[PDB]
Formats: sequence, structure tokens, C-alpha cells
Amino acid sequence: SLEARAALNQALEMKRQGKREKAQKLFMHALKMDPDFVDALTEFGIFSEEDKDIIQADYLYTRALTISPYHEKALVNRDRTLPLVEEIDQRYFSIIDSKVKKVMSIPKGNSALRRVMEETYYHHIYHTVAIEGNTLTLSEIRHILETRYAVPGKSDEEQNEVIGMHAAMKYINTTLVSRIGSVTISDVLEIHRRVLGYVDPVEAGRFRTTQVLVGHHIPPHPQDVEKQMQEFVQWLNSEEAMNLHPVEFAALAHYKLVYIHPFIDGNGRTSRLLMNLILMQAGYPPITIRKEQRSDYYHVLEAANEGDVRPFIRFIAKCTETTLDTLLFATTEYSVA
Repeated sequence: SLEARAALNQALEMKRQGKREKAQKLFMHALKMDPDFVDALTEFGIFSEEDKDIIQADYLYTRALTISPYHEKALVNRDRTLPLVEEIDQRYFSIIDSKVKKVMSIPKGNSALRRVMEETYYHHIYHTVAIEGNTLTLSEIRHILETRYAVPGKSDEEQNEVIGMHAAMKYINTTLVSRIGSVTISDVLEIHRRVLGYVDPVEAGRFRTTQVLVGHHIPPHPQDVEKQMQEFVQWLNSEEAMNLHPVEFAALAHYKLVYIHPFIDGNGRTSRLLMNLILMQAGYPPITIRKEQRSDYYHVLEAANEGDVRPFIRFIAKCTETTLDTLLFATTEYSVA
């Protein structure tokens, strides 16, 4: 018996008086105490909706309904929100497409563009290893790759992760981006071969034959991995996927590979590279999930496990905008002497 009903009732009482800042803390607290508490989700939805935060209200109702599909108070409200959410999400994909288009208006040989592209190349390597706890600094990663000399006082393992990423990004940018044709299984194993080849050569480029623990999660049985990965690459080359928005498609491709967890190590890194391969193949620039976005990343992945991928997609879309804003942050300004 969760003792959050107390918290929910006070929240409703505060809301009645109009102490809304005290209400949402009691709402948040009620779902801290019981995250699967239908009345608190539903009531906190209505709350959010009164403040015109439609996406949150809709998330909350959608959570309530994944737990209790027949909860009539939620069913009625999510009918009203779902269409307005589709609208809001669609307008954000338009602003991103705006910035992509402006970025792809820059002549290919532009120097400023050349320099920020290679600056952000080291940024993407730094963030994709640092988000997992790799203690190497940006300047250390540039040092390792520009020269070929190991950084003093940093483990071999950390530095091989960096070289490994570099080896993988070469292979994608050289081979797979330009290449007309299907994204085969062999492509995904080849990325993983390079990602992990310097740290764990034995496992580098082959699927796990064992069960794994990923925190409190247990991904699919190793005998389902082969089946589910063949459904994945079939979906990657399918007509439905090309029917999706490319950012939407890239986000789903990423989440699916994370969920399947087909390798022992380097699923995260291997699926952040696949995401970028998908975006680039569609004419979109590759993107970075910054180190400091670790919590947001975990939480949106967790929301995707609890039956709602939309927050994850929105997350990837915001990361896409933040990349474009950076590329655009190198554009011409009037000046004379």
C-alpha cells in the first residue's frame, strides 16, 4: 500500500486553492512514491493540460493507459490531446528541416564549414565515450588522433575506445554513407568490429551467445537476437521506414538496437553511429548526444522501455537542432575597416 494517496489528495487540494507550484511538487512526489499510480498520472495530466503543456498531459495519460488501458478518465482525455501532439511534433520537425536546408545551401568547399565539421568530429568522439565514463578530455582525444602517441596517465583501454570510434567513423564516412544499397547485417557487425576491435578483439564484430544484465533490465534471449536483428535490418530497408521522417527513423533505429542489445559491449556507441549513418544517408548531418545530457538520455530510453518512444524521438530531434545551430553558428557577418 503506497502512501502517495496522501500526496495526490494534497496536490488536488493545493490545485483547488491555486497553489500550483506546491501542487506539481506533490504530483511529482506522488509519482516518485508510485510511478505506476494511474489516478496521480491522470490527475497530473489534467493539471499539465490546464497550463497548456499538451505533450506532458498526453505523456501522462498515455502512461496511465499503458498500465490501465480501460481507465475511462484517461481514454477520454488522450482522445483530445493525441491529435494536438501529432501537430506540435510535426511543427518541430519543420524547424529542423528548415536548418538542414540552410546548412545544405552552403557551398561544399566553404572553409568555415570545413573547419567546424572537423572541430565537431572530435566533439562527437569525446561525447560518445565520455557519456559512458571514458575520462579522456577533448584535447587528449585530438592529441591521440592528430599524432599517434598515447596520453601519459590514462589507461590503454580508454585510448583504444577512442581509436576504435575513429576507425568506425572512417568506415561509415568512406564506405557506407556514399553506398547505394541495403544496410546489411554485415554493416552493423563491421561498425562494431571497428568500435570494439582495439579493446576486445575476440568479441569485436560478433553477436553475444549469452544472456546479459543491463542494470535492472535483461535484453532478449541470445537465440532471439539473431531473429530480432534480421527483423531490424529488414525494417531498415523497408518501405515503412522511408515513409517515416528521417529524424524519427534514425531515433527508432537507435532505440531498437539499444533494446535488442545484440553485443556484450559497445551497443550504445554502435547504435549512436548507426543513428548518424541513417541521418547522413538521408542528407541530414550527423549529431551528438553531449556528455552532460546523460540523465535526459537514460530517462527518455527508460520512457521508451515503459511503452512510449515519442520522448526519445523528441530528444534525438533536439540533439539534431543543437548540431545544426552549431554548424549555422559559423555563417557570414558584415564588417569593414
